[PDB]
Amino acid sequence: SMMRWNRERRRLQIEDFEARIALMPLLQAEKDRRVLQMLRENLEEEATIMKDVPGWKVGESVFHTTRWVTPMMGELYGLRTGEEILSSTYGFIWYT
Amino acid sequence: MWFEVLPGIAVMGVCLFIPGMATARIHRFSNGGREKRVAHYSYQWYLMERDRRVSGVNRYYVSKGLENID
Amino acid sequence: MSLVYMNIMMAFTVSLTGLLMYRSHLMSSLLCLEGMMLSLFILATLMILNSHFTLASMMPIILLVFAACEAALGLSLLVMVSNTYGTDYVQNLNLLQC
Amino acid sequence: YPTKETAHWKPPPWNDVDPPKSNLTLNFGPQHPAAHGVLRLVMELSGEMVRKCDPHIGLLHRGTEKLIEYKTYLQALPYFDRLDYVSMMCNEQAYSLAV
Amino acid sequence: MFMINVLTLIIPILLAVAFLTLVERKVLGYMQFRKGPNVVGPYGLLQPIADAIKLFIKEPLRPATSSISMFILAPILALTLALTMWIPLPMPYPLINMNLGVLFMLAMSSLAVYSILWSGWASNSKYALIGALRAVAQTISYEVTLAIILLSVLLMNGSFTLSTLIITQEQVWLIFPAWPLAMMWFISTLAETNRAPFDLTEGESELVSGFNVEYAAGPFALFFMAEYANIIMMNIFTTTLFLGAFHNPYMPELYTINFTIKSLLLSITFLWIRASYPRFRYDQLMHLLWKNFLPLTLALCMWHVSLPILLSSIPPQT
Amino acid sequence: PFFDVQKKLGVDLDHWMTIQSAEQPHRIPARCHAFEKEWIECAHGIGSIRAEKECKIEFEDFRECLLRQKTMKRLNAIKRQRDKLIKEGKYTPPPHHSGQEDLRP
Amino acid sequence: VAAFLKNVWAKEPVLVASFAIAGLAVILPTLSPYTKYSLMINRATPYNYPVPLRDDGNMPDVPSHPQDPQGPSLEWLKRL
Amino acid sequence: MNLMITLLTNFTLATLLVTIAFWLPQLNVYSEKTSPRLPFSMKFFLVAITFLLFDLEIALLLPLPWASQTTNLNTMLTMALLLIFLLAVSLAYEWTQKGLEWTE
Amino acid sequence: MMTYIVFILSIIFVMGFVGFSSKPSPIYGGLGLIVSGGVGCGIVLNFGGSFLGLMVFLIYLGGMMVVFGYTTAMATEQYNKVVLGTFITGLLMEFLMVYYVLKDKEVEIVFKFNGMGDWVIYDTGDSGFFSEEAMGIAALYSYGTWLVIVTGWSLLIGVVVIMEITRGN
Amino acid sequence: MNPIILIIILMTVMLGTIIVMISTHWLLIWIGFEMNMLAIIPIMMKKHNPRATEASTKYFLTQSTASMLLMMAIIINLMFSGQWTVMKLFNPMASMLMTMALAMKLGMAPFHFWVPEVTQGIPLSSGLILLTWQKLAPMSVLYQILPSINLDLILTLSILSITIGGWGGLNQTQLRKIMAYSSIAHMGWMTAVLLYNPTMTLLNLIIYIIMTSTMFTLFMANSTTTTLSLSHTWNKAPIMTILVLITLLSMGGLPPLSGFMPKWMIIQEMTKNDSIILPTLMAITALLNLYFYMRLTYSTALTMFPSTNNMKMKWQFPTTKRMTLLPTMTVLSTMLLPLTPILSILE
Ligand SMILES: CCCCCCCCCCCCCCCCCC(=O)OC[C@H](COP(=O)([O-])OCC[N+](C)(C)C)OC(=O)CCCCCCCCCCCCCCCCC
Ligand SMILES: CCCCCCCCCCCCCCCCCC(=O)OC[C@H](COP(=O)(O)OCCN)OC(=O)CCCCCCCCCCCCCCCCC
Ligand SMILES: CCCCCCCCCCCCCCCCCC(=O)OC[C@H](COP(=O)(O)OCCN)OC(=O)CCCCCCCCCCCCCCCCC
Ligand SMILES: CCCCCCCCCCCCCCCCCC(=O)OC[C@H](COP(=O)(O)OCCN)OC(=O)CCCCCCCCCCCCCCCCC
Ligand SMILES: CCCCCCCCCCCCCCCCCC(=O)OC[C@H](COP(=O)(O)OCCN)OC(=O)CCCCCCCCCCCCCCCCC
Repeated sequence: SMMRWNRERRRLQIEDFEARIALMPLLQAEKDRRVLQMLRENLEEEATIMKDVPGWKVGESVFHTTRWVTPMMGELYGLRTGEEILSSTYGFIWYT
Repeated sequence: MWFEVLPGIAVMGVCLFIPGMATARIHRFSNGGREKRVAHYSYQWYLMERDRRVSGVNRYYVSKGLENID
Repeated sequence: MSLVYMNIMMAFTVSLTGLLMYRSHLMSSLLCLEGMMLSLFILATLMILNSHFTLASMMPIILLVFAACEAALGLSLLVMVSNTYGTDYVQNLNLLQC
Repeated sequence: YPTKETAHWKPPPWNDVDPPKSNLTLNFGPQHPAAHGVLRLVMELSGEMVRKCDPHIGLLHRGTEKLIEYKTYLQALPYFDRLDYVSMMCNEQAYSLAV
Repeated sequence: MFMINVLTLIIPILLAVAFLTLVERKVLGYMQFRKGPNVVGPYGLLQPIADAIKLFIKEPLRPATSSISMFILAPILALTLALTMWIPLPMPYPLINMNLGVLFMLAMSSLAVYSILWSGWASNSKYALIGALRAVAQTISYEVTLAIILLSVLLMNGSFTLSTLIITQEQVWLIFPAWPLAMMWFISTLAETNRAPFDLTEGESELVSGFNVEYAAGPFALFFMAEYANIIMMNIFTTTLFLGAFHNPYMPELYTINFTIKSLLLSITFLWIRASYPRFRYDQLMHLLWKNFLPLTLALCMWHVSLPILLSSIPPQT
Repeated sequence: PFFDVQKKLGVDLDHWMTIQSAEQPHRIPARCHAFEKEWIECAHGIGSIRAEKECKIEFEDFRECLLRQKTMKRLNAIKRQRDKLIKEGKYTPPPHHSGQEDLRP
Repeated sequence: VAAFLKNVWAKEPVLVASFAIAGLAVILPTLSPYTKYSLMINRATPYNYPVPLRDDGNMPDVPSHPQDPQGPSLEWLKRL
Repeated sequence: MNLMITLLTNFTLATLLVTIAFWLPQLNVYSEKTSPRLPFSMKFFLVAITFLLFDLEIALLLPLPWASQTTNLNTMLTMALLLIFLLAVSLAYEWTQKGLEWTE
Repeated sequence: MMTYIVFILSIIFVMGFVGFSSKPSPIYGGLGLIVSGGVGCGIVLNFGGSFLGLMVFLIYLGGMMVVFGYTTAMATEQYNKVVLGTFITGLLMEFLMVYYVLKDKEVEIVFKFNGMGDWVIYDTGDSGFFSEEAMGIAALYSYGTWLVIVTGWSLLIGVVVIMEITRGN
Repeated sequence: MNPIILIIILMTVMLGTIIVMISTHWLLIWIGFEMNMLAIIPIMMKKHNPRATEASTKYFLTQSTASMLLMMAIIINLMFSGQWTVMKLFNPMASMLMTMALAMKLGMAPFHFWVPEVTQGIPLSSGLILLTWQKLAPMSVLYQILPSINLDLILTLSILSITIGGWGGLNQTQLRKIMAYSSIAHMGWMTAVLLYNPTMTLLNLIIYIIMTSTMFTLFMANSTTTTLSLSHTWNKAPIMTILVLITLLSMGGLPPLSGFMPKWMIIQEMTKNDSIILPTLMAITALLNLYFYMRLTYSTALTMFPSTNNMKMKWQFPTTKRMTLLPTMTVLSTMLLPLTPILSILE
């Protein structure tokens, strides 16, 4: 009974994983536009904040490479409110 | 005779029935008449937070179907 | 760097200086030694989860297993010392001055 | 070079074996006093094993067979019901057969 | 809204622990050709209330303690662990649905020996300390076969999630592939909670439970109710892990009634074991662990590793 | 005495856990996979003395990927100037930085 | 060898059952016909995204669509 | 978060019941009741250390339900049977040198 | 405040280490190391090391501190100025560290440390239908063959070693 | 101890040292040190007297402290480099911690304070293992981390080791304490030349292992643990007094003996790097080592201390002890100086 049922459960797991596979391009495009939206907002607010600071380059990347670095949590949610911060940064861990 | 033990076992069984039925009704109450979303893995949490973002009322259980698109 | 790394390092130095300053007992020394191991466990785990380096997730378990076998060996030495002298006091371990 | 401080030191043993420089004695009785309840046992445990068992008795000594001396044979019959108080008529029968 | 759910877990725990005393005394009555309580309430229903009010106004015993702080912390830790063992239990939906619920319960049951050890520390007796070390050694001994039988069972589950263990047992009860693990599990959980025939501190085979000696104990009611929370909890856990009921996601109370009836039968099976056997000698249950349960546990652990590979029945990860 | 038995016999005893860019289970990348790959492919074969001076830029990028000290310093500067401008009353946060804008997807 | 086996099954049945179960656990996956399918199910479980290849012009074994005939198939898993 | 609330609730209920069990029988002011190293066993320490080392071997054995999902099943099955075999060899050596004696 | 929860638990961790390192007795030292292991387990659990935190509670606090309290009961009698003085010294040094790093958002004890909470350094992605830490621990058997060989051999040797040296013959 | 269990435990000691030698990962280095300590503890407790329990407890405490500092250095290396390769360290604090940890595992001064106590507490065979075989794994790690070792730290440790190991044996009559202070001074000689030419470090390690193995094998073959019990060797087996004479004159660094070879090659490689004061102070401080060696040779071979009458019964019995490789180790520890350019095989 466990042989038949775990083979059927592996088939169901592969079905769920193929649903995940089929959905991942849309979610990846949404995630790309998500992080680029948040970084462009942070950049425009850096420009409108960091004017009184002498010798501040807005948008200066701290890496010598010009390669796209994955945005850090503080780079995206650093200027936002602490509710959204906690909901992004401990929401999965603290979920039940 | 032996059935005299049954009121105590019945009270103990009601006291064991209350937590499970209670948490089932509470999970149906706080989630729009449905099961609580089980997010054991980060993909399930990403889908759940995507639901929270697309519902507009900061609640993941507000399901939006074909009526939300044109 | 990260702020919690300062605290875990300072906890290691606290249990270091406690292990490096005996009061009376040998069990207190082994407790400070395993507190040092605990801070090593926490700090290694925070680095490895911080970097998403997958293969080293088995490293803190190996640290835990080897140093808890080390703790068992030290407790056995403490048992033999306390059976010899009656107490686990470190001032009874003084016959190697001559 | 013996100094002021390093003068109380002795040479070590030749075989490097030092002298070592006893077991538990329990005072023991039955847990719930219903069946026996009147027993004192002075144990000498060796961890788990029992080395010496010393039952201290006389806790229910009533002086029965001195009280028998001052009563007649019929009056001393009910003293035998209370010696082995779960074997009453057997002790009655033994005293009866003696008389 | 969640605090209401926490209270509707933890207060019926205390009520079921109160009436397990009544169920035990009545069932041990009728199994001994006599009755349990029927005078104090109608059919005995006021006996736990009378007994709890009797215990809660009883004087602290005779002595003082060696350590006041641990004398306070040992009932706190016993009750806290005995209440936190319920929160991942899928009944059919757990209170705290965590991914590692089995491992959480194994860890929080491993922590339960500190109440025994600290209550042995707090008493002024050097003999109560020896008895506490005997009880701690017994409990940590059977924790080994708890861990390994638990691992061997979860090799047929796929994860440490307790909620997956309802999905695992939809086609068959898991006692049918693993009844030797189930019987060694049931006796090992019996030996965890110091339950007869393994209750050596509560009865004889004991250096310290010996008619008029020292050792301040704590309040008896709190240790007792932590023990019976542990008993009902391990019977619910054994029910969930071997006798899994049918779950309908539209009518969950079918599962709740079903596993409740099975858990009541299993706690009555505890009551029916304790009214049937003499106690082991201390080294005899040490023998029963180390030379009997643990070699079979390692052998069946090898079998339940190698068996989903030889049958092509490895359960899914998620 | 680095008796390199693993290369003499051709066994993989501990080379796999050594770096973050190695073969991982289920193809999981680290958070600094690309930076470490760049620093390793820079410093490979040239020796440690030439790697201290000729791979300084890749190693500084990789250390700053690991510890994020320049990144957290820059975020400290931006957040401290932001709180100073809230203190002076010369700035107000936009509605996309207050939680009242109904996030993207 | 059968007198000693009956002797140890009479004296110590727990240890005989232990060594017998452990012996089956050791030797039996090398003799099972289904040990191959364990590997075949574990490697055919898609935990990651099937990152496609740039079509250079000569890859006849790689499909262009999931419903194409060529490519790896799981009819053996549906049937068994 | 809900777990931390639940842990704090369980700790609070436990502490409240401990406070009731210590202070409520101090209301009824009773009479003032004025009337008026440990022996070492090596076997207790050896059962504690045998527990500790077998628990470390269990700590090695715990990721087996996750290890069964691997693609390297020959190596995984070999090292799984090898760890349980080394736990059994530790138990056999604990047997034959009289380690499991008088607490068997 | 709640964004600083790993920092708060790490300060409780350092306070507990200053507590038992003052060494009032091995009994209360063991209790302090138990409380410290619990809050350091909370630190591990708040980065996503759920299995490793349960390894704290199950192995460290579950077996090893049990064996330490077991041996403390059995090789020590059942339970100062120097203890409390070194305790308040360590507490004042740690609170001065907290005050400095919260007033400057920057400190240098031995290295430089940020003063914001450690939520800033987390990743902004997902791991799919698996945990990365769980699969890396599952890799102990598939990828970590030699590590299992040396660890199991060291445990076997450790059993042999403790049975030799506690025998007394 | 059971001979099978003795053989398995000695293979575990050797296996831990080999795991430190061959592995490329820092966790396997730490595992090798843990395996080495865990298996060498019963060798020290072979006779089960309270001095061995005291010595094994002190050895456990020092090696455990060193192993925890070693894992802390490895953890700070993983911080500042994100990797585990056994090579140079990517942080001077991790370099300081690992240099302290390896100096504790060697017993170099000022962490020398366990070496004469633990060496006196345990037998001569276990002391031979402790003073020869246990020096292999930390010197392998120091050979592997030398691009990051602080020079001032390692030279301070080296000269403090040489001076304290010189003044330590001048007050001693127990042979195991003399060999332990000799060990402290010679490990100072080895680590003084580490950042200049580690081939000469390996040369000094091999020559010191041969000479110490010779002296402990002579002490086991005569069953002498004090100076005054070593004095009666001329009336029992007079060839042994000749062998301890030539080996102690070797270990003092006297030409034409091969114990002059290591320190002469160390001076030869330190004067190349424009260090003149430091090998001068090292060579002048080696006269203290040679002084208590000459004290032993006066007590043993160059004069005849009075014996007792029960020696006449021991005249009637041969040495049945397995004097394993003692002529080989004797010839290698004295007459190897004409073969001095054989040091290139260690390059
Ligand atoms: C989970 C739901 C319930 C499950 C069932 C549990 C409820 C029933 C409980 C009954 C009352 C128990 C009260 C407490 C009893 C405590 C004593 C006790 O349990 O002692 C255990 C006894 C102890 O043995 P013993 O003490 O009787 O024997 C003497 C022992 N020597 C010789 C060493 C002195 O037995 C065991 O330990 C057995 C454990 C389970 C074994 C399972 C074996 C399965 C079959 C394997 C294969 C066999 C065929 C051969 C090979 C084939 C190969 C293909
Ligand atoms: C999850 C479910 C949990 C359920 C737990 C409880 C299970 C049992 C349910 C109730 C069973 C019946 C209880 C009967 C109680 C005894 C009543 C009684 O006999 O009282 C008599 C007593 C004296 O009366 P008197 O007036 O003097 O008589 C002279 C007559 N000529 O009069 C008095 O003493 C005064 C009146 C006392 C009334 C007490 C009633 C019972 C209280 C028990 C507590 C729990 C009740 C349930 C709570 C949950 C539901 C609300
Ligand atoms: C003497 C002192 C007092 C003694 C009495 C009180 C203490 C003893 C009783 C309480 C024991 C507490 C145990 C708490 C940790 C349990 C492990 C755990 O948190 O597991 C649940 C979960 C992991 O499951 P998973 O599903 O993978 O993660 C969520 C992702 N969806 O992970 C999570 O959900 C993580 C949630 C956030 C992290 C919370 C961690 C707990 C808080 C810090 C420690 C507090 C207790 C300290 C002392 C403990 C005893 C030593
Ligand atoms: C190769 C397969 C895998 C093997 C490794 C995995 C084993 C898994 C189970 C773990 C067992 C751990 C403990 C083993 C200890 C063995 C030594 C032992 O117990 O010897 C003593 C015993 C006699 O017991 P005694 O000393 O009298 O104790 C008093 C109890 N009444 O002596 C005996 O009773 C004799 C015990 C040995 C004989 C048992 C034979 C069973 C044969 C079954 C059929 C063949 C199975 C296939 C494997 C080949 C076995 C040779
Ligand atoms: C860069 C370098 C890399 C590495 C290169 C290789 C390094 C080799 C290092 C060798 C270290 C030797 C360690 C000590 C010996 C090990 C075996 C052992 O334990 O021997 C002692 C043994 C105990 O027997 P027992 O009966 O207890 O003796 C007391 C009397 N009843 O038996 C005895 O007591 C017997 C008495 C004589 C024992 C003599 C042993 C001599 C061993 C060393 C030989 C010389 C070193 C090898 C050549 C140079 C290599 C550098």
